[PDB]
Amino acid sequence: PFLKGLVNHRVGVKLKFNSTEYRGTLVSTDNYFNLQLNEAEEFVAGVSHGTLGEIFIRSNNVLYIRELPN
Amino acid sequence: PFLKGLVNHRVGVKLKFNSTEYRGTLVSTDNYFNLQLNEAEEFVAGVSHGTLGEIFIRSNNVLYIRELPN
Amino acid sequence: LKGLVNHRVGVKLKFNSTEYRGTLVSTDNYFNLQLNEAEEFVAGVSHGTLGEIFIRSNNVLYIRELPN
Amino acid sequence: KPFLKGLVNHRVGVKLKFNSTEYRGTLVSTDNYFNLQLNEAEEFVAGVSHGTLGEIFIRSNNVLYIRELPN
Amino acid sequence: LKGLVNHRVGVKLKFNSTEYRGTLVSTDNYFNLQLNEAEEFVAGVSHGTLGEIFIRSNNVLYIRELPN
Amino acid sequence: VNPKPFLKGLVNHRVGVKLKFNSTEYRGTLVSTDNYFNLQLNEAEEFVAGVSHGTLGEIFIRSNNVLYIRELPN
Amino acid sequence: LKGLVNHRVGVKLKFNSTEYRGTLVSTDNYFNLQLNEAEEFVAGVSHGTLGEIFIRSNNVLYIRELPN
Repeated sequence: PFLKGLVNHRVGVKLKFNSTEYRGTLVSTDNYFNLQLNEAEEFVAGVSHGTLGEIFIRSNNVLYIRELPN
Repeated sequence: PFLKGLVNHRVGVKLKFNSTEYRGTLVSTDNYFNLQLNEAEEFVAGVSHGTLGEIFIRSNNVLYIRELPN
Repeated sequence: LKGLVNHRVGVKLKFNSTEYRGTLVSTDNYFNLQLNEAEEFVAGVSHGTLGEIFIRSNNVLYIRELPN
Repeated sequence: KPFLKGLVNHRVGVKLKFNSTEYRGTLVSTDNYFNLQLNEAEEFVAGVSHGTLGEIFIRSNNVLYIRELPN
Repeated sequence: LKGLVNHRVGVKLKFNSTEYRGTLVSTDNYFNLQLNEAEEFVAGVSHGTLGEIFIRSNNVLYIRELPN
Repeated sequence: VNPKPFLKGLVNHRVGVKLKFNSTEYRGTLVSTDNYFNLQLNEAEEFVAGVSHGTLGEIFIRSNNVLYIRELPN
Repeated sequence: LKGLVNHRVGVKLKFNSTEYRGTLVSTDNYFNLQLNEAEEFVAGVSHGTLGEIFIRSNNVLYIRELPN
């Protein structure tokens, strides 16, 4: 259970392009890396550009995912 | 599935190359992320650029999908 | 997607404000599609009539139903 | 199950994503993959002939679309 | 590849001379890997420490083992 | 019993493998292949603008980068 | 591809005109390869020695055996 380990945890989704990162609670996923983020907050350069709701992010745009410091 | 949850909801599909977002009622979908929108309205930088009928969007172009709130 | 066959549609190419309009003869899950009486549209101006075309998904952004 | 099959032995135009290049020829064979064989191939750039290539085998990816060339 | 599990490796992305270093926790044929105590390196300068990161193959150029 | 190599005929023939980017062509003998368009070229000569840029031995090419393959001469 | 295992090969990337030279330890049917004693060559010049590297298929242009 590689990716499932992060469910119900607060993570940072970083994209390949720009320095953009979505931070939120990782609702659901799938091997495909397609993921579901709740209470997602958009971060640019480490600055908040708002809160998006529940977003479904597609794998292809993802560089990597991290667990947000408790 | 993953996106079956949003069916019949008003959602925003955000593309990966421009500040464009298509808004509408997600009629149907599939794992491949390929979605059909109803009452689609194109949004550029947050500005309506008019209305397309029923559109079918190809996953590949999709950055993420959120649920529209009002 | 089959809900549009023999309907007048527009196939929007991702890369440049180019959209092919015609009737959607046939398709398949793959988003590869066959268009009839294709008309290529640049920034919404016609650039002539292509015959029947068989287009490749990958180049497609979206497909919409052309009116009335 | 074959897709385009209906153009085999037809005079068609294979247009590429980048460069207004068009490879015109007859189609030997094609498979669901859109990878296709072309006979008596003539490269076209902007509507101009830039020569003739033998028989070519094209890779789907670089293909925007295919059309039937007017009899 | 599983030869590197519990190994200090370095992940080099395709774009931009950015390498992620840390211990290779787990992986799979898909090249999608987990990295523990990752440290972002840019042009071979530490840009910080990411906690545990899960990387997507497609961004990866190559992986190497960090020297003893 | 259902699928086979659609490029079978060119094996051991003098071909030209053209890439998507540049105007680089790799000419050689088509050693082997596979539906995947992944091919083994023997006596591979790098061509740029129809100009030789030396010779590469046996090369193993990847389909992705390949625009099209053609048959070189009699 | 297996015909190169334990051979000295040079791997060519699509983007920089820079090649990875080394012993081809392993490879699977995905074009991903493990290279031992990798040396990185830029426009024909050596820019250093990487240890063991596992290279991802997508980045590769082509593979050749070496006149050593």
